[PDB]
Amino acid sequence: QTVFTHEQLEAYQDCTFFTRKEIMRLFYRYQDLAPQLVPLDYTTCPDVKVPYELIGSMPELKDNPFRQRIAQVFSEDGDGHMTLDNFLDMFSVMSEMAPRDLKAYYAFKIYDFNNDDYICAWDLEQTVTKLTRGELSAEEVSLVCQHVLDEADGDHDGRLSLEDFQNMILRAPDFLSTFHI
Amino acid sequence: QTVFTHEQLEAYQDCTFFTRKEIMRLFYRYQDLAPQLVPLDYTTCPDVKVPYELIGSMPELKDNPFRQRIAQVFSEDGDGHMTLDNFLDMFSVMSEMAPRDLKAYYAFKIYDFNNDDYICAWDLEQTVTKLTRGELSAEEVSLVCQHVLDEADGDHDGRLSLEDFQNMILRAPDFLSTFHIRI
Ligand SMILES: [Ca+2]
Ligand SMILES: [Ca+2]
Ligand SMILES: [Ca+2]
Ligand SMILES: [Ca+2]
Ligand SMILES: [Ca+2]
Ligand SMILES: [Ca+2]
Ligand SMILES: [Ca+2]
Ligand SMILES: [Ca+2]
Ligand SMILES: [Ca+2]
Ligand SMILES: [Ca+2]
Ligand SMILES: [Ca+2]
Repeated sequence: QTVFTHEQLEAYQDCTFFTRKEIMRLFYRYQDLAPQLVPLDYTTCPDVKVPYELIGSMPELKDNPFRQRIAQVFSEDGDGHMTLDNFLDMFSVMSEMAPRDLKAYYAFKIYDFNNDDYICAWDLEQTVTKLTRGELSAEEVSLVCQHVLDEADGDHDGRLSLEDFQNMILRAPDFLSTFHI
Repeated sequence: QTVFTHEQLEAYQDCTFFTRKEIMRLFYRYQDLAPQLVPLDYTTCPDVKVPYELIGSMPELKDNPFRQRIAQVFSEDGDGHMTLDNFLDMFSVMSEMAPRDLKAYYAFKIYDFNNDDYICAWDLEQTVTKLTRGELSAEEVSLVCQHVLDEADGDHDGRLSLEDFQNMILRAPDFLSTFHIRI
């Protein structure tokens, strides 16, 4: 391994859910996104960002309806252009090892399309339309979002706080997760 | 390849979601588990089971908290010891090609631990405890199970029918589905 110093690999393992072997694999994925831009020596702490377009188009994200928001939220400046640090943070949260309540924390940030710390009916409608791939009628999307609010809006102000949202997820385990390899 | 007749491979391609070639390669995986137990000629339909202990050690299952229940449900006799047909059926349902409505049916079967056709509060507790993998306290699991029942139990008999379970899954979006990305 000639990319990082021992210390900086220990730090990545300390601040993500990944093993050293996983950090190395993901580094090479990141470098391969923009091979004429990303250097192969990170021991000098280069300041490098891969443009959003080359992140969102990667195989693991290109079909995710929230790829732009995901990259924005994890990017250093909120514009989707990502350092290696940002990239590893993103995939650490997306990994199998991340607790569900932690995924729910970042999902809130991603679905809060206007970054006002609430998921309102408009944020919900955008989210549900995206999640459902545009196959529901705008009229039916709106009705689904009404249902979610009636269930989860604990203080009846018509919108979901972070706590509203995380507790909704907590009460809804992923019963179909068993039947996947 | 002298493992199967043309008609056997056609029947497997029909009933599973796999191609003939994928069936052959799944056979290699089954035979690999117990290579002096599983014969190479299946044209006579030999009666052979691979023990649960070998099934549950597969990578597809060894880290799945429900591996015992999965093997039990797909096994011919409910003990986790699997014929080739059981093995193919299991992988077919677990495959990406399997419709979500079919995965939901088998999820219900697996979570119905005592096979009495309902998910009661005890089944649900065992299920949610396994799905949350220690992330929740026992107290939190109980509170979640009571909520799940209260919201999904259509006829308020205190248990989930297959209809109740199906409607629950259909009722709301998986808000975290877009946050499971392996690399
Ligand atoms: Ca390439
Ligand atoms: Ca908002
Ligand atoms: Ca609220
Ligand atoms: Ca078929
Ligand atoms: Ca072997
Ligand atoms: Ca039962
Ligand atoms: Ca699990
Ligand atoms: Ca009730
Ligand atoms: Ca309700
Ligand atoms: Ca019921
Ligand atoms: Ca009652």
